[PDB]
Parts: sequence; structure tokens; C-alpha cells
Amino acid sequence: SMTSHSWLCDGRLLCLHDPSNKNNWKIFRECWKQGQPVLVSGVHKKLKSELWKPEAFSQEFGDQDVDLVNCRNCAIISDVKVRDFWDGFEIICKRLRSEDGQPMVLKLKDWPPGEDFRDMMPTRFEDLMENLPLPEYTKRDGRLNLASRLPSYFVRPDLGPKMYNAYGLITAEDRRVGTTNLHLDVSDAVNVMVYVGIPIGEGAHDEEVLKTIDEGDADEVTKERIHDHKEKPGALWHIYAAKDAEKIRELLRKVGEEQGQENPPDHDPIHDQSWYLDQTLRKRLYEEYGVQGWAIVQFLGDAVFIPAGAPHQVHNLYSCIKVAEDFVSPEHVKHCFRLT
Ligand SMILES: Fc1ccc(CNCc2ccccc2)cc1
Ligand SMILES: [Cl-]
Ligand SMILES: [Cl-]
Ligand SMILES: [Cl-]
Ligand SMILES: [Cl-]
Ligand SMILES: [Mn+2]
Repeated sequence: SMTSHSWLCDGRLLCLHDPSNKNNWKIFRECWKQGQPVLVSGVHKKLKSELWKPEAFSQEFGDQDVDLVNCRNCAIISDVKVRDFWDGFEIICKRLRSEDGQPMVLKLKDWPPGEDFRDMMPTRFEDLMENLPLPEYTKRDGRLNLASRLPSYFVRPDLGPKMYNAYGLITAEDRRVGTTNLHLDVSDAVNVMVYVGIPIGEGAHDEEVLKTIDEGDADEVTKERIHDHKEKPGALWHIYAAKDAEKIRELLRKVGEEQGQENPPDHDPIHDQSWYLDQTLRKRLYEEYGVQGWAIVQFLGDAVFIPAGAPHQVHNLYSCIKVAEDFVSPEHVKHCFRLT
């Protein structure tokens, strides 16, 4: 039967079911005040599905010049047409190949560039912004979004939203690689999965995706969304409380030293955005430092709420289109203050 919400991560993660409900804030606000992430399902059912297809982005914008990243080795592929990314999103035999002859796993960098989403894509901007959950927090003019109301003593977010486009990771070796490495933001954010592409060519790739979710520490209810309801899983997240950020820096300074990096004792491995916590490192963080995170599978139409200051990483299971908006809630404004 239909319900307002459920508890994931064995009780530690709120999942809201009705993205537009006017009373969602009554359930959300205490979890948010405690510094927890929140998941909201069902946003895809509110959107115009024809605006969020890979083939439309290629047809409309394909002659723009862009840079890509090879997710396996961090190599930059400079100054290529954006159709060269989009046309291989779901069709493996169209993908750019590495020198070994394999199809690459690619991430589209900074596209649309800087703050240009609204100017380049006005109909997509309207469709996203009118359907964001918790609109008093997330809309540019929301009553609980302080972004437009703070003086220069606070770091203010850029004008959004921002699009995040990347292929899925495929192989056993790929399990230890990030799509987006461990980092933190000084603003809050909402990240919406607007499209999931499950390919054809090397099409029959189900088994390595189940092993990735299981070794990723996903809970038993999360496993039921696949097996029972056949929803499309897009990306595996790990998120850590803002209060645990320095203990994570201590672990990564120790591992950098073990691997023969030569780093000053104060250097910031989270700001460097150079690490992905694999199963080995996640277990060492728990056992050696006492730190537990949230392992979250973001399915089509899921919105992930990321608290300001919370370290987080993303690993795509299939090809993903995500759209994110930054905001400044009163609950977490301390994280963007420029003093003490
Ligand atoms: F405060 C609230 C009271 C009720 C709700 C649930 N509304 C019905 C519904 C359930 C699931 C998906 C879509 C619609 C949500 C919040
Ligand atoms: Cl906080
Ligand atoms: Cl548009
Ligand atoms: Cl709200
Ligand atoms: Cl990254
Ligand atoms: Mn982020």
C-alpha cells in the first residue's frame, strides 16, 4: 500500500515517496537538522521524459567543443565534439576506444559550462526547477534558502543547476574506480537522476552490477528495489557526516604515506579530490577510525540531498544523466562562514 516514507540504511536514511507533497517538510526537517542525507523517490514521474534523452542532447548541441575524462586512468581527451560522447552513451560499439582496443568509460567535463545551463537549455531549466522536492529549501527564492540573502562573510554557491553526465563502470577492475572522487561542498545540494541508460553490445552485464552493490555495503531493502520492482539503478554513493571529515583526512594521509606519496602533514586529501574509498579503504575507516557512512543506490527519479560539509563519492553502475542544484539551508549555514 502507498505510504509517506520508509527508513533505509537499517533506519539511518529517510526515504520520502511522494516528491510534491506539501507536508514533506514535517518528516524531512529533523533528519536534516541532525546532518543526515535524505533520499526522495519518484521525481522522473513529474518530468517531461522527452527533454531528458541522450539522442535529443546530441541532435540539439552535438557540434559544441568539450573535454572528456577517461574514468579508468584520469587521462583528459581534449577538444572533441560533444556528439562523440552522446552517441556512445548507450551503444557500446560507437564508443571512443583506448589504445588496448577496448571501449572507454567516459565522463563529460563541465557541460553545460560554468553557469550557462539556464541560457543554453531554458525548457529543461523550467522542467527541473518546478519539480524539485522540498521547494522552500531548494528553489532559488525558497523561504528556507539563504543563498540570495547572505553577505560576503559567507561563501555563496554559483547559479545552477549543473549537469553530470558519464558512462557506467563495467569490469571487476572498475569496482575500485570513482565516477566522482571523494570531496565536499560548503553549500547543501539536491542531485536528481533524470535518465539511466542500460546498454547493448556488451549487453548482458547484470552480474558485476549486483556484486558492486553488495560489496558496496547496500542494505537488504535497497536490494529488493532491483529483484522485486525492476527499477533502473543508476549510481552507488557513499556519504559521510560532516563531523567525520577530519578522521577521513587522517586515514588518507596515512595511506598516502604507505603508498610512498610525499605530502606535508597538513595537506588536505579531501580537497584534492584524488581518492575513491574502495571496499578495503571503507573497512579500514570503520575498523581503525570508528567512522560509519551511508551507502546509497540512486535509481531513476531519485533525488539525493547532500548536507553541506559532508564528504561524498559517486560510482556509476550504468550510464547516468544527473542534474544538481545548490542551496544554503539555515540548518547548515555554519559550513560556508569565512571566520573561526
Ligand atoms: F505528509 C505526507 C502525507 C502523505 C504522503 C503520501 N501521499 C500519497 C503517495 C504515496 C506515495 C507516492 C505517491 C503518493 C506523503 C507525505
Ligand atoms: Cl552540520
Ligand atoms: Cl531546453
Ligand atoms: Cl518545503
Ligand atoms: Cl572527480
Ligand atoms: Mn558534490
